[PDB]
Amino acid sequence: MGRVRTKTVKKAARVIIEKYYTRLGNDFHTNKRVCEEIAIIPSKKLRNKIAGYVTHLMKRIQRGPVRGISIKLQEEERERRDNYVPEVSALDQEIIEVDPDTKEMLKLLDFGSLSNLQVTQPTVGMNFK
Amino acid sequence: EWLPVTKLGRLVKDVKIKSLEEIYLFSLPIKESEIIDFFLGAALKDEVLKIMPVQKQTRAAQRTRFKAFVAIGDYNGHVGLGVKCSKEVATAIRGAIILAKLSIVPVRRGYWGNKIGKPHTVPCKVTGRCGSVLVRLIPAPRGTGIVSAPVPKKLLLMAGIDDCYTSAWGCTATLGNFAKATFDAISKTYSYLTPDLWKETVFTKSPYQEFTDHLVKT
Amino acid sequence: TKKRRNNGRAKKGRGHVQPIRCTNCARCVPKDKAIKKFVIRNIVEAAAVRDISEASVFDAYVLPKLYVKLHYCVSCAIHSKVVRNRSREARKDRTPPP
Amino acid sequence: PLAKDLLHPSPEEEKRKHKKKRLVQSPNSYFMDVKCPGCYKITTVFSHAQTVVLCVGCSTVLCQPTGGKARLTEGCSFRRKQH
Amino acid sequence: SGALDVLQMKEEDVLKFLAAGTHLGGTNLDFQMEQYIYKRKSDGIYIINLKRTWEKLLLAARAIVAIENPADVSVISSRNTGQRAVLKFAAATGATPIAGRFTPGTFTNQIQAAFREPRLLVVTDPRADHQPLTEASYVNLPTIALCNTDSPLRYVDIAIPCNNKGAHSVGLMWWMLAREVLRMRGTISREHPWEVMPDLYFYRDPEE
Amino acid sequence: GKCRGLRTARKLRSHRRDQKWHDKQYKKAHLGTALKANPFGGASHAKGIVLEKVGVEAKQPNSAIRKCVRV
Amino acid sequence: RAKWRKKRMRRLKRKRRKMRQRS
Amino acid sequence: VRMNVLADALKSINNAEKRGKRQVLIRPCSKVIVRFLTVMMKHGYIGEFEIIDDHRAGKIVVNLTGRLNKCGVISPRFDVQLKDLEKWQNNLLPSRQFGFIVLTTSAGIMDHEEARRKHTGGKILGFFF
Amino acid sequence: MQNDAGEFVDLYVPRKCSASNRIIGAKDHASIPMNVAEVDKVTGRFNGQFKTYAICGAIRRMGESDDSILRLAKAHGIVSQNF
RNA sequence: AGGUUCGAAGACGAUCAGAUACCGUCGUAGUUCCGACCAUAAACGAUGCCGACCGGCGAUGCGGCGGCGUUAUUCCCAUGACCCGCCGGGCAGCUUCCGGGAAACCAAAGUCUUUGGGUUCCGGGGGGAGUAUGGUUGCAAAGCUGAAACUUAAAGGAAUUGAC
RNA sequence: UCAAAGUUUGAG
Ligand SMILES: [Mg+2]
Ligand SMILES: [Mg+2]
Ligand SMILES: [Mg+2]
Ligand SMILES: [Mg+2]
Ligand SMILES: [Mg+2]
Ligand SMILES: [Mg+2]
Ligand SMILES: [Mg+2]
Repeated sequence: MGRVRTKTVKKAARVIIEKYYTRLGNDFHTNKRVCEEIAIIPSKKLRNKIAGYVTHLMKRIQRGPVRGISIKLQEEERERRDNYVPEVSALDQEIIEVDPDTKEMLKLLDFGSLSNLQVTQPTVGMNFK
Repeated sequence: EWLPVTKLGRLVKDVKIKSLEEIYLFSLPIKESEIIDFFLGAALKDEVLKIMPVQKQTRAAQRTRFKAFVAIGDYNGHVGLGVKCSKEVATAIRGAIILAKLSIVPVRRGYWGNKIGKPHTVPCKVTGRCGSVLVRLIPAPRGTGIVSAPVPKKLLLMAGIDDCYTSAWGCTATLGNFAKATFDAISKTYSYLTPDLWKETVFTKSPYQEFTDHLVKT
Repeated sequence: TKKRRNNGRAKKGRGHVQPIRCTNCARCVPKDKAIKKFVIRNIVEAAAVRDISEASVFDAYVLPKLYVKLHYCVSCAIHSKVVRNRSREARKDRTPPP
Repeated sequence: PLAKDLLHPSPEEEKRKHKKKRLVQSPNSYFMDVKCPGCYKITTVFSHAQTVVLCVGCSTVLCQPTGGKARLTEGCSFRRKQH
Repeated sequence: SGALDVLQMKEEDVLKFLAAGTHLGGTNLDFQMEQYIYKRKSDGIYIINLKRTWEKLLLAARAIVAIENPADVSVISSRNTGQRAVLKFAAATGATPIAGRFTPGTFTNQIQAAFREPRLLVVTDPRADHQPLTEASYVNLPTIALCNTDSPLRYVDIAIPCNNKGAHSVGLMWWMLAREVLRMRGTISREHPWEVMPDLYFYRDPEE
Repeated sequence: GKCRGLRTARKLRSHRRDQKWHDKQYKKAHLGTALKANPFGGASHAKGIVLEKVGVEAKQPNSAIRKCVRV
Repeated sequence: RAKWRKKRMRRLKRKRRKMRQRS
Repeated sequence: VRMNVLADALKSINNAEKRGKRQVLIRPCSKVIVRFLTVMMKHGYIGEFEIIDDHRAGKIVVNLTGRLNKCGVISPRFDVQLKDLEKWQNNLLPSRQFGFIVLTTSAGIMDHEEARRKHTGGKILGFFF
Repeated sequence: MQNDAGEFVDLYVPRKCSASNRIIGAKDHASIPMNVAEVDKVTGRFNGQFKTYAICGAIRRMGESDDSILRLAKAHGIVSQNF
């Protein structure tokens, strides 16, 4: 019931980690002193505060990603797992499932491939008022 | 120095587009105030129509602030109508002038009857209207001059509309509005589809296409 | 100016409707107008329900309910908070509250 | 939209227009040469009959009428085929 | 499109579409779209004429080809379906992407940082990827769109009747566009199929 | 709307003839009243006799006396 | 008000009716 | 009721031309309407319209062409007296350069200039430009 | 635009909607020139030249541009008859 | 004729500085039926009537047509209730750069300086005043018609920022 | 799940 950090903390801390994820750590007093080395801070308290939020952010990072940030190793991992390809789905093995109306479409477009037809479904009653 | 923030601007700076009629064809939005000043440098002239002081009531008196109306034109084809509302008048004005220069539009000026010489009047009777004010421009024969109220007269001269009968109704008093209307009138000269146009359009490449390999600056 | 197209009073194609005397003020009001709050409710209400069901003669027993169509005149609604005022946007949106 | 052949409308959407507003105001109705099971005589009803159509042999009744089309009695076959 | 002989259809592509269910549109047909449909079924789904679908798709292709510096084809998804697809597309093509959260006045605003001034947009759902589509008219932008039955074709200058809903069919539609520009200039033969998978363009529901 | 037709003249004319008597000025000229009511019987000036000098106290916001003459 | 001003007038007429009915 | 057929015909053809319609139907037709259109077709304002013989009253479908600022009517059909015809065309047409008042004369339904050539007065119908 | 001497006057000739003979004005920013590519015929593959339609703002915000373009295409043999 | 309830007026009890008011307890006329007057309401959608044209969507109400299924009755028939369309015509609704509008808003309040489909009623700053007067109707109450002298720079509408 | 709360220099 009091202490929220200002953006002058939260920016610095966000940026610092973006640039020194490596040297930074969960152990506070180590990375309290890191933040003195890598960043030119004017005051003691602000230094000390920045480092706090840094140690708050190091804790989050160790548990999935964060929205407003970019770790170099996470981006590489994301890149790998956003060019993933298995041996393909949109061939839909042998036998694609299909309607008569689609089959009528495909007759009109000159097609009769390996696709199987099925309807029963009587005009039901879609949604309810 | 000018550094063009736009694509079009950079083209214009490099002496790529020859006249602002190449822009007006393709109806590109001019966002740099220097483009217009490069094409219509000099000739283009500005006049403050009125400084109206408009003022919002605060808890501790009122934020009285200014609104400078400016028209601008090169007494040939082109005019704009700038309005900028700011604190100190100079700073209001200055912005309006720019806002006018960004606005400027061509006028299709025409002939009254016997078609000879160089165009002098408005082509067809057009109107521009605005917030109760309605302004009609009418083609008028040579000599007549502008038979009009002052504010329309002022722009209509600046456009390069030598001769024109006008009528008006609404609260013409509301200066800004009345200028705004007569401006939208002569903006709508080039919007009227006479039979004089009618020939199927050719289409040209466009500056952004024409200068494609240029824009990706090597 | 016109506040609601409606005119807060769901008439449309009539000319007149039976008036209803308000269950709070007594005030007369059109039926179509006037905020109507149906109420279903357990007679007993949630504290005393277990007191009663312990001191019942009947094994189990369902316990009955109490069905009330209160009508409210506008004032009376607005006062006892049956309905707030709303913004120009919100006013239009005639979904009941969830 | 913005382009409709008002001279070449398809019958799949004239059928679904009001008799009057079809480009050439047609009728919606028809005549139908009813049989009936008992008599060999072939009566000629109009879809919208509005009259209890009694046979030529005058044996039984054909068309009890209603709003739109006429109710044909039980075992009374019919054919439009004309025009 | 000129589906006259060469760049026509082929049994393998229709088999794709059918599998991905791009044909299987929506329940709420917008009047602008009526044009691109075989039928409503039972239930309540408008099935999209797929020849019809292609025909626009190729057009779009021919429209994107026309852009000389492909960069300033600017492509957008708002939704986490196109999101990756449209990134993939721009990569293979040479267009520019904007994945999610379009920043009001990237097409307007000189001053602002992200001021991109393209010559052609390609959106996913004009419904959703909408802000850009309105901006594509303060600055004079033609447009491509992956519309469903649901869609409004306000401002879209070349619609494509899709199932912009279904993640599968979306990627497929972006992959399809990708082929067809690439075929219409450079690094695809057409005799041999394309080395890229459609599956590379799909959005993944957090699976593994 | 208007009467607009061709053989309307009368209906149109007579209507405007009527509506002239809701134009405050017209009425002033064409009812008697005003002409009767002026002491200058429709004259630009009139002579008269000063039967006392009279202190006229001015209308509120502009406080003063005006100095008039009872003619 | 207006309603009440109307009332005023209608009562006030009602007197003027009554005084002139004396003559 | 349906009073001045011509009037409701023109109006629809203009209401089309505003909204961009390629062609447009008009629900009574007449010698007079037809005649009018032909004059407009003479001067390029509309396309080649065509008329549906119902066994009744009529129906025209006009191929428009987006060239028509406004086709309007004057009721009543005031008698113009050549003297006046200059005044009419001044305060009705948008210029001394295009527009056509179209007035019905002894000779026929025709623009003012065919009337001015022939030196024929006439009753006004409408106008277009 | 010409005067009696026959000499062209007027400072520019406006573009004009391919859907509506309507003039795409000095500041109709909603407008478009869509350039669209061809092929050789035998290969697919874009061959140099364009089919280049332009559409006025109005018709875009009417939502009728896509229908227009579709229709111009099949007037120039670009789109191959959806039926 | 009848008179339950309520309830102008009227009586008390409160409340308040006072309350001839609001709250409460009584209560006349009236409220109710029949037969006769009266002609007014914010009698309002404050939006004259007929006629055309100008975008979507979902709804609902009646009639009609078309359609695969359920329910069903009894074994089918014929059903009625559902279900999904289409057609006309209603009550509205949402929807948007149709287009308008001082606007709030209005698919009409649109198709208007690019002004004329037909036609009726009507307004001409605010007050005085719907008054005076004459006529007329009415048992009355009142209604319909309806001025002027004099006064006076605004009165007004819409929307904004504030203050409350 | 509603007691009482009226007024505001002519002196800019
Ligand atoms: Mg009523
Ligand atoms: Mg009481
Ligand atoms: Mg009574
Ligand atoms: Mg009244
Ligand atoms: Mg009006
Ligand atoms: Mg008028
Ligand atoms: Mg008055």
